[PDB]
Amino acid sequence: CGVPAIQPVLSIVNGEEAVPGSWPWQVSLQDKTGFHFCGGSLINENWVVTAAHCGVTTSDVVVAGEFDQGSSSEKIQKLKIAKVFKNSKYNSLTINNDITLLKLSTAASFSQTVSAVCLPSASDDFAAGTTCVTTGWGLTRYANTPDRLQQASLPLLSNTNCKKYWGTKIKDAMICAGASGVSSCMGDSGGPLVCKKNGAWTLVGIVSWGSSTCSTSTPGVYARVTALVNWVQQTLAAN
Amino acid sequence: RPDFCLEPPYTGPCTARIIRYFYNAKAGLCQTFVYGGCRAKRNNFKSAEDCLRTCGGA
Repeated sequence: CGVPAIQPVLSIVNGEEAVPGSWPWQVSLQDKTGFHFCGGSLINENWVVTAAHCGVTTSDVVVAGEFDQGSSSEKIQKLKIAKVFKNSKYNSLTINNDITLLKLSTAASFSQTVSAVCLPSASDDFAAGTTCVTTGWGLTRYANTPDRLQQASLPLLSNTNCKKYWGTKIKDAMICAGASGVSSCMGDSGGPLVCKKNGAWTLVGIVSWGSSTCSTSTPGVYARVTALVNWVQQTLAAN
Repeated sequence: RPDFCLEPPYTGPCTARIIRYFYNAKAGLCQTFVYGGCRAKRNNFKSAEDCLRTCGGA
């Protein structure tokens, strides 16, 4: 996990087009018509982690190995969802514990463009200032979504610095990043916020919420995976 | 009809891209809009039918 067969090249509003297939765990969650409503991350061949507010159901599909959503010829894997596991602690009012697991009906066939992201340990500590990356097909301007997968490098923010803007809206299962010239936007939710851990890309956050206008000078808020990974492991083990 | 039917559509702070319906009093019809996935206001419906049954004619 966490090691793309195709290395990404770095240097979402104000992000950049990603090297095709360089973020193999990135999936697109679509309805039966092919409409993209959220992103997600493969954690193994049978499970996808996304945001609880995406409201995924078994009628939706997981699309893996995609880069250009405007390309009908592009080879991808449309995977059906067997069961949805929304974290029972998801708070629809505060948006805390914004995570949901998707168990696929048929396993995904891993390859050069389809693989898993690593999960962190509940005790992992990713320092503020650490440069991480978020990816997705969300709006690039706050409009229709970009056809090609986008990426952006951004720093993790300390809770103290995040709260300087969002105050008490920042809860324990949330981690902030951004306010650095880039911003996740409509369509990016459920997608990954990854940082390297011993050289391997590890899921530190899940695109959750932020500025109502996707402002690039405001902190983006993500579901803090370290605070939710035990729930993830327990769910996989029991299913 | 409820006054919430006269409120403009509210996307919210979350970043999903979910299609929902809202009643547009100016046109007299329910139209689609992009909902972010959280903190929906009441003029937000999962189907045009639900929307028209609740806000039609406001």
